[PDB]
Amino acid sequence: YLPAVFEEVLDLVDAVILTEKTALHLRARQNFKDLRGVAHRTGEEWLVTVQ
Amino acid sequence: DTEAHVPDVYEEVLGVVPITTLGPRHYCVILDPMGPDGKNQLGQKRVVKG
Repeated sequence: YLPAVFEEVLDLVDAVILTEKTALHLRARQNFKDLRGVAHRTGEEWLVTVQ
Repeated sequence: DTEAHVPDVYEEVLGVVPITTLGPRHYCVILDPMGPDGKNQLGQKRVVKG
């Protein structure tokens, strides 16, 4: 990704590893819609799994 | 699958496991085995013999 004139490049975040053995427990920092299309509030803690 | 696998750039080699073989008079209790889904059924234990 060629950075634009304005994009200050930060660290390269890698995708966490999610096997059925594990689930990522994360807290949303602010309102948004995830990749799956679910509205999340500013601190609602949910789980993302292989499903 | 492959008798000589090259460690891919997308793979990190955790280790190599020797085959665990049960004799004609033997059994082992596998802690945390997968089911058909290929997902680790932890806590369970499956006795395997024969």
